[PDB]
Amino acid sequence: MELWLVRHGETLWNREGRLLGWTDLPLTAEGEAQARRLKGALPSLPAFSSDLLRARRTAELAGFSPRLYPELREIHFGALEGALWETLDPRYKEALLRFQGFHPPGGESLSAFQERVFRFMEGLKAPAVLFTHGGVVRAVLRALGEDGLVPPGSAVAVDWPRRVLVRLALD
Repeated sequence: MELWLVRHGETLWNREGRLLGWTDLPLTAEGEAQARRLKGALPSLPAFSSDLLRARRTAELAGFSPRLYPELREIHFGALEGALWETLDPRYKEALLRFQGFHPPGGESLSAFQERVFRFMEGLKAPAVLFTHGGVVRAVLRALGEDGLVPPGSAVAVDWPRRVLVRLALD
């Protein structure tokens, strides 16, 4: 199934290097610029989006009117929301780098996050564009055996659950 995943435009915590999960930050001016550039660069397909502001706004500026699903939200970092990556306990750093065994207090475990994301994707019956988050795109790319890091406001098309089709980044 052809699915286009879009990482929302940048927020202040991208440059600041803070864990950004359910904290509902708005897009920066550049983030909105990134979203506008996606318009015309993404296929005209049904759209779905995380209900968090930064994702919804990216979808809007990109020219879509998505159906909202909390299932497309970034992982819930719990007590680690807003934590500087730099000062994160080594155990958490390793868990996030290896993408396994991560369960922050008051938040979601990586396994629960994956179950949520993959259950949502399995339910998609036709090609669509998904406005979502870095961790969601990462979960998908990693499951397809590739490095999951993509720039803010960029997209990746995949033939789910088989392979990555293309990565699209704009200057």
